Amino acid sequence: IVGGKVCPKGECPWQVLLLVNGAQLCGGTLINTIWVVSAAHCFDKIKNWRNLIAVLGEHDLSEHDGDEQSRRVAQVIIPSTYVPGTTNHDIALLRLHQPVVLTDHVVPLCLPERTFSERTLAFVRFSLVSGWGQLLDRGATALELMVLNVPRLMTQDCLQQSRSPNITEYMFCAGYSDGSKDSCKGDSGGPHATHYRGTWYLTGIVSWGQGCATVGHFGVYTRVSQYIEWLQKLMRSEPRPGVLLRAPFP
Amino acid sequence: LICVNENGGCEQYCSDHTGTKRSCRCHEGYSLLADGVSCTPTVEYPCGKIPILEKRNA
Ligand SMILES: CCOc1cc([C@@H](Nc2ccc3c(N)nccc3c2)C(=O)N2CCC[C@@H]2c2ccccc2)ccc1OC(C)C
Ligand SMILES: [Ca+2]
Ligand SMILES: [Cl-]
Ligand SMILES: [Cl-]
Ligand SMILES: [Cl-]
Repeated sequence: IVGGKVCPKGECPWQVLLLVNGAQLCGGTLINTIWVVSAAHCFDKIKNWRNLIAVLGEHDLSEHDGDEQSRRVAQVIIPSTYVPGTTNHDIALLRLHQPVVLTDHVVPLCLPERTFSERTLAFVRFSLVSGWGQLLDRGATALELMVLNVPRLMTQDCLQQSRSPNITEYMFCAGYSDGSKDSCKGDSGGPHATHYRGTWYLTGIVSWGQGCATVGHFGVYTRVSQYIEWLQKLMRSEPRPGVLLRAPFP
Repeated sequence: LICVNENGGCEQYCSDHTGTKRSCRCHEGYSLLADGVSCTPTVEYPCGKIPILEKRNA
């Protein structure tokens, strides 16, 4: 995250850190005690599906404070329409091997209904994006969880205000074209969270962009409203052997 | 009231029904108040609420 601030410990309680062999991979969002939403592209280069770990309640990567909860990732579910090394349909649903325990520091973000998200949340101007990604383009990643308030654009406006892949109906733009403020690659998979009347909801996933906080370019986020029924159906399904699952979309 | 305008007056989710009818609903871990619009938590850790801030106003 470029141009944000430290998320005070406990104020981003849905944030997930994904690790592979102890190394930071991506962010994600807790939506229930066993389910995490992240980005499909986080998984394009995974060799051993069995060393993926999700951490909840993380804040400062330099220390252990006893609020962290680590779980193995039992299932990574990606829509059939996602093609590795391309941008569209950039979403993954992760099943943890055992539930996390909800605490002051570990709380799910609400997965909204489709209609509510399309008719109401999509018009809330500002939303928060968070992660342990790069603090600067070509810079080090953050040790403390960072958060940034970003404004959402209508896609026609994003295209006009920008100066490369299509921005599809499964995506939306948010952020700033002046190079000051953005999410960046190490924030991939993390939440774009939208407040409405006292409650926060999942509206986007950190997905792609040009460089990092690059002048002339906004961040691109997966439009989670397109996937609500796909996610809900999968959350009612039994687990299957083998970590990766490709599931039909729609 | 129709759900496309002002969220139907609902705090959370809204369904249109045949007639000038609307029903609000709440996410799991919440229940709908007698106003027909407001949602109140039913569990300790409802989704989308920040415990350290909800207690900073409790
Ligand atoms: C769908 C993801 O597609 C892409 C993803 C990315 C990058 N993630 C982001 C996320 C948010 C960004 C933002 N808000 N502002 C600025 C830049 C941002 C970069 C990423 O994850 N990369 C790049 C280096 C390796 C790793 C990767 C990328 C892809 C796959 C695996 C790992 C960059 C280009 C991509 O597509 C091109 C075509 C624009
Ligand atoms: Ca820590
Ligand atoms: Cl099933
Ligand atoms: Cl496997
Ligand atoms: Cl309670």
